[PDB]
Amino acid sequence: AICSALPTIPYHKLADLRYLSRGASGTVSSARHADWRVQVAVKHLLLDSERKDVLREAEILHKARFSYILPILGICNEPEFLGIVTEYMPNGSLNELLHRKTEYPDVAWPLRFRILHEIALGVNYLHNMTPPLLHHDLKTQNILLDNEFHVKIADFGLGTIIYMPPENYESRASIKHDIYSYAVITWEVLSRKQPFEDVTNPLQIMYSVSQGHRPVINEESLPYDIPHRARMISLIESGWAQNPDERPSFLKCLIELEPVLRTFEEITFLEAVIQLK
Amino acid sequence: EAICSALPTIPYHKLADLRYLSRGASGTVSSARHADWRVQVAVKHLSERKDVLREAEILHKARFSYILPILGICNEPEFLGIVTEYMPNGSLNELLHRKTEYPDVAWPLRFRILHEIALGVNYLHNMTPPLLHHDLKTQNILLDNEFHVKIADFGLEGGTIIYMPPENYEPGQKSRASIKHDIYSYAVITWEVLSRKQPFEDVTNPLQIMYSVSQGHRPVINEESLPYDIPHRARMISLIESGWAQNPDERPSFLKCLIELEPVLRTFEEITFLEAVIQLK
Ligand SMILES: CC(C)(C)S(=O)(=O)c1ccc2nccc(Nc3[nH]nc4ccc(F)cc34)c2c1
Ligand SMILES: CC(C)(C)S(=O)(=O)c1ccc2nccc(Nc3[nH]nc4ccc(F)cc34)c2c1
Repeated sequence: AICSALPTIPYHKLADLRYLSRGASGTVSSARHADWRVQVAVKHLLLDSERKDVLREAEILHKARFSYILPILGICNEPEFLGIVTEYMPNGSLNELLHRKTEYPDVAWPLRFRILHEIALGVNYLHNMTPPLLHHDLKTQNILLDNEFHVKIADFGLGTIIYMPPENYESRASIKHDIYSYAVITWEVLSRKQPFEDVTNPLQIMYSVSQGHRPVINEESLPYDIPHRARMISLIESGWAQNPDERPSFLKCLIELEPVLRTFEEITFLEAVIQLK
Repeated sequence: EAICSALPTIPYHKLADLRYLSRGASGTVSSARHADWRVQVAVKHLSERKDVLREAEILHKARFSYILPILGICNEPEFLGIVTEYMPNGSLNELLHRKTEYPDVAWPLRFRILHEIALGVNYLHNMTPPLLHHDLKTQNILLDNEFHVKIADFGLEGGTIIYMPPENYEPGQKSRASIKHDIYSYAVITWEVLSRKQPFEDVTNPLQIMYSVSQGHRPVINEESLPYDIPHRARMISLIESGWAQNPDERPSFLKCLIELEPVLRTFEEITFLEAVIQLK
């Protein structure tokens, strides 16, 4: 019986508003809060219904507060400006980390596994809310990284189709969507390759997928020296199975990952991160 | 007008591996793991019922980057308790005073910690209505996996007196509403952080301390406790001295302290923070 209101932030309290990116849900800018003295992120798109969406997103971030979910700091709601304010993630997205190879030549295994564990922890948290909250748009672009490269998931429960399960083409009630996305992401994290790299059309991907084809698993995509290779391959293969019923819950997924994570000393995570600086 | 988040209720039986950590004024604290969420957690437990409920409500309302995150509440016939994220690195107190376990504590880490305590307390003060700590000490500044600060036990056997401003020695409606209590505590903490020494180490009589403190005395700001090599020494000593001023109206706000601290922090390269943590492992 304990409630908490989301702070309202006066637009005039946000200084140095610089453009970061624009996307389907709005434009994201970095700023600083004049009173709290911290860097923040601001998201802004006004139609009669376009308002109910921004407010629903903010309500979602506020209810889904957890260690691996992007923390919301407050709603900026005035007659002039309408925006969401959250912590600022200084390390970008998992997509950048995996694919900017000149900037990041080495991403050590312990850090890759910690990221995979945290993405699962975050999604598992969502699924355990009452009522259950489904992500449905999980991708490397919205898995964000904080100052120590810990995961904060964003843009859930509200572009690219490589993370979308086949049954989702021709559904909104499916609890086996997220795990599908997760299998692809896992493949992507362990290989640092773009899923279906030889495809010149999104439709060609969607076609292959509907026919049961998946990102390639072989020695070139996943070298034999990858720690716990066999176990990860099983997890990936069951996660993206054509038949949703054969896909594991996140509970099962976490239970499989726990013994893998225990094999890594806490200092190896710190060393992996400092290597990136 | 506003959007509302309900604090989750956590069944006690959902907590596995419950182990004892410590017994504090407000209750027993234990570590555990949540069976469904698969994360480690801390659990605080003991009609002295609406006291637990109030602490929970406060933690829930004061959610912020430098405040201990609450995950849910345990409210059952048998058991009452609060559940929060587990802090793997203890308290600031153990960091400063366990010199064997922690031979070095690099300046950049010390300054980030000071900067974070300030951001935390400042945030409380800026809520509406302003929320005041009044028992800020090194024992309840908690440290996360990468030594970032999370402040606990605000707005709520007796403890230490060294962080208490003289005027509060005999409490009333005047001092319980004082918006200059926390800054005094912060000043002492700032001194304790920069020196790794117990304030009033010489005096081993807590009551004697209270007299000395009432007379104007503060911890020893000499060369012996605060070496000349301390980064931005002059600027820090100035911050401390004005923070623990015998007169409440001569004490600065936290927003004021932050604005001075900002330039100091910018002088340390990011890499040094990570280097400080690896050295502590
Ligand atoms: C993604 C990128 C790395 C290309 S970015 O440079 O655009 C970037 C960087 C840093 C961020 N830090 C925090 C939050 C970001 N975005 C958001 N996703 N969902 C949001 C909902 C509300 C909100 F206020 C911000 C939201 C960030 C975006
Ligand atoms: C202090 C120590 C380092 C000697 S400890 O070993 O007791 C310790 C270790 C780790 C912790 N992690 C988190 C929170 C702790 N304590 C708490 N303060 N306020 C709380 C309110 C609710 C709650 F659930 C826990 C709370 C911790 C305490």
